[PDB]
Amino acid sequence: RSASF
Amino acid sequence: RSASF
Amino acid sequence: GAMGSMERASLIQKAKLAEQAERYEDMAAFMKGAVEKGEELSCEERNLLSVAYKNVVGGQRAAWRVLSSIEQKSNEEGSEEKGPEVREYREKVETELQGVCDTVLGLLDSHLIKEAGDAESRVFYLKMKGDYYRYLAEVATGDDKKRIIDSARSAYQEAMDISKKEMPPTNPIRLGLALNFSVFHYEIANSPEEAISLAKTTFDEAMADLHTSEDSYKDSTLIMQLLRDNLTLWT
Amino acid sequence: GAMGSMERASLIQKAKLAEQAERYEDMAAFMKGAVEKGEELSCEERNLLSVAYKNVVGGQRAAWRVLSSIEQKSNEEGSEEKGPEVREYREKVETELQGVCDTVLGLLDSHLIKEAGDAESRVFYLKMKGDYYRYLAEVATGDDKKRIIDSARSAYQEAMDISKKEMPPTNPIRLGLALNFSVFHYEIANSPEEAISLAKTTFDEAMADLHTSEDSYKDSTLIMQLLRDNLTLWT
Ligand SMILES: [Mg+2]
Ligand SMILES: [Mg+2]
Ligand SMILES: [Mg+2]
Ligand SMILES: [Mg+2]
Repeated sequence: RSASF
Repeated sequence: RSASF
Repeated sequence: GAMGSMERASLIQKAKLAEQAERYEDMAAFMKGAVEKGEELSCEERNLLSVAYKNVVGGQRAAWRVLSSIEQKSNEEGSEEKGPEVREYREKVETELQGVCDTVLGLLDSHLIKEAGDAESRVFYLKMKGDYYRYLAEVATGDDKKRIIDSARSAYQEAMDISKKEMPPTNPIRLGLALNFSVFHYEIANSPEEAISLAKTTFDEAMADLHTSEDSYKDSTLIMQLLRDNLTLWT
Repeated sequence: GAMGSMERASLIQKAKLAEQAERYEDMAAFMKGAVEKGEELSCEERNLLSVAYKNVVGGQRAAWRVLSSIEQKSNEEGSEEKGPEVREYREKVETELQGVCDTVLGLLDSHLIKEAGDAESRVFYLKMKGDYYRYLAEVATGDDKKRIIDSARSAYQEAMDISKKEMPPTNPIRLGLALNFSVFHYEIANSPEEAISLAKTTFDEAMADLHTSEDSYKDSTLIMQLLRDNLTLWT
């Protein structure tokens, strides 16, 4: 659920 | 651009 | 082929998982394996077959349109020449799309259509045949484009005759068939007046039949709104 | 392989078309062919490589999660047994995902990383190495899960050391690397406090450097907002 880039 | 189904 | 070793019920179960996972290539291969088991399909299995290939070919058609547009801009005055790469890649996607259409038409011809005796199965498969010849017609340019259009028209017309005799005007398969045949007239056969007449007539006749369940009411009116949407676009 | 006969510039041009067409499988194969030409990649070509495989593996990870969830529900008390089909199909997607990760790691090892001398290229590829070991770690369960996690951690740590020495705190590659290493700590290494400390420190140090163009300001603050978003999620 964490955002990566 | 016409809709089909 | 590769699905020959898997049970029919397992191919169906995995097709439903693939849909949940939005893995439509898997789904179509599973459903192609289930068809090649040789047994007729239930109504639910026909819908899974339809959903899988519609999504596969729908992505290919979207990509083809992006590439065909780039290609056409590349062929205008003042545009710098960029080599054969755009035409090559457009041709690559186009060939893949045609291969999926041929796969579907091949399943319908061997042997889904000839074993379909009920109206609901027979109209469903003939509509599919018309749809996938129509997808071929979208990208056809050579000496077969006329014959592809006529194969689409013939399959749609046969499905229409059966559906008017055998189904009520509100039946979702009958409605969806008339919608797509009207899209064929407008977008493929250069017959926008025939498209509009078909859409208006189909809508009015369904409207007069709605009074005959709330669940079926919702199913029919959903498709009638697509007819309405197109009429608003076309007029 | 299959791209051996095509010019490097043509593979790059077709990779850009495939992106426009949202054909990310094509894009990755084109970019894999361009890498295998043996020349180092420009900054723009590195970004195309990254976009292509991120989208390929991103779809596979999304499907794996849908299937793993169905599988876990299938293994609870009171759930009816449905046969091996869910585990089989989850394993099928999982193996495909691992194959893409191995393909990427293979490109990095042969020979992108050993030829990257500049900070921007070397940190970019080491971050990629960490990301794709992290995607392997998401689905690892056996006796190699510890070693996969440590390969991810090692690549991220090497990239961090270089980026702190060689880049300003606002550099997008440095920011994106720190974001993903913080996601590694939180989601993979069970170190949520290390994740939060890394995210807060990375954000504050970029904030103090923003005063040094409006275009680069927009690039950095975009990634800082992702750090902010995660901090809000995590605390
Ligand atoms: Mg088999
Ligand atoms: Mg008129
Ligand atoms: Mg080749
Ligand atoms: Mg604490």
